[PDB]
Amino acid sequence: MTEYKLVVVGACGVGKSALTIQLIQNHFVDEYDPTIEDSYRKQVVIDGETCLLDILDTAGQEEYSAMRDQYMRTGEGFLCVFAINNTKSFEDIHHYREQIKRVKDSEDVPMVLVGNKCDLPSRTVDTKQAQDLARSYGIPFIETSAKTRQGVDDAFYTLVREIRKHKEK
Ligand SMILES: Nc1nc2c(ncn2[C@@H]2O[C@H](COP(=O)(O)OP(=O)(O)O)[C@@H](O)[C@H]2O)c(=O)[nH]1
Ligand SMILES: [Mg+2]
Repeated sequence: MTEYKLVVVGACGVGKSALTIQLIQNHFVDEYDPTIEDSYRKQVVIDGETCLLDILDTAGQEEYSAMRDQYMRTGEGFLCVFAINNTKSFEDIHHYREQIKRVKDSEDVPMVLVGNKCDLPSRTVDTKQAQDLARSYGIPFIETSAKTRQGVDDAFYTLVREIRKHKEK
């Protein structure tokens, strides 16, 4: 019955939908419309706690900006995703970090930084660069592949653990 409201954000094409569908349905989707924004739910056990994950797979601009503000305010934790072969997507993390803090009007928002597509040979963002950014934010960094499932549970479960740490204070 404890529910965690998770929000997946990041530039178009980084694997937000693929990561979410891998977590929920345990398969890799080759093709999922980049413009579809939807929420998914699943019951999981995390550190012995049976809980419900309610995950919003975001798709960018909204019909009205109030819709963006609404999901950022109600969201409890944010998975900030870039792709390791797309430097622009890594640079865009700065924008998402700032915008979420701005809407929530808080310095302390549970977040995890995710470098997806680590199964690919092409890499433009080395691990050190991403670790340096995560260190500056004081948040965890996890490399994932939605295709092989590497790191997928860890990314989402770590985010839940970050929410728990925020709530106990
Ligand atoms: N090789 C590989 N491809 C991926 C991975 N994650 C996503 N993709 C592919 O990257 C493209 C964009 O993924 P998508 O989930 O639609 O990204 P979104 O726009 O962030 O929702 C799709 O063609 C996916 O098949 C991954 O971890 N490895
Ligand atoms: Mg998508």
